[PDB]
Amino acid sequence: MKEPEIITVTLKKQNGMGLSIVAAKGAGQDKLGIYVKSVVKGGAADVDGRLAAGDQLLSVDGRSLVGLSQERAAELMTRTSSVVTLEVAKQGA
Amino acid sequence: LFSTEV
Repeated sequence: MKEPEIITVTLKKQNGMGLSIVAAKGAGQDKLGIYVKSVVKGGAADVDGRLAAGDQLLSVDGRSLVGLSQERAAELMTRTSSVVTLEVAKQGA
Repeated sequence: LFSTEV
């Protein structure tokens, strides 16, 4: 632990995102983080090249999705407008 | 702890 690198990318949905995410919990955590598991080819994030597998999500489309289920998290993420603001963190063990 | 696709 030494303060990760969180950043939000502003991209437009051409025809979907095409990626994978997994919910993980721990101690002293009353919420759930939408981590990244993989990225589908030809996706808005894959083609542009911003996020990668093994990352952590915080905010999507300017929405504080801190403490939601994967279903509500992923669903809301894909359920965004033309503009998308995904805030991913830089880390790894 | 599942893996969905958005």
